Amino acid sequence: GPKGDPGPKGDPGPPGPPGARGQAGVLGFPGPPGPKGDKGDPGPPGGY
Amino acid sequence: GPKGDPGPKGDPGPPGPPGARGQAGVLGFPGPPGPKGDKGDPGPPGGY
Amino acid sequence: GPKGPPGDKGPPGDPGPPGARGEPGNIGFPGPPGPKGPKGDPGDPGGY
Repeated sequence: GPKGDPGPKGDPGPPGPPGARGQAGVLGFPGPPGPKGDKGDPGPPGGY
Repeated sequence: GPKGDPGPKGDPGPPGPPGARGQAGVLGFPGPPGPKGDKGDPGPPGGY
Repeated sequence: GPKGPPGDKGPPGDPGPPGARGEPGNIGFPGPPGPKGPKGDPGDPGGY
């Protein structure tokens, strides 16, 4: 008799696992500087 | 004569590789403006 | 008649595909406040 037919093709392999999460974005820049403080108090009265 | 039996199934395909890592995240937004400065120093005596 | 020989083992299965790319990282934290503002101007001299 003749040789048999080849068997079926093998099962496919599964997808690889999902990749790792990307690294967190970096912290943002500082805000702008605060406003200047209040003017100081007047000095004490002087003589003349 | 009778034909030979069909061959067995092939070997399975390999699993795929893990995915790439995600891209790094976007940089954060700027912070708020800073706090107000301290009050100034007092002035000098009159006539200084 | 005599039975023929068995067929060949089948061809190998398809390789799995790469996993999905990971999700990109989160947006970064907002930045901190800006620096505290500068000290106020000195007061005026006292009066007479």
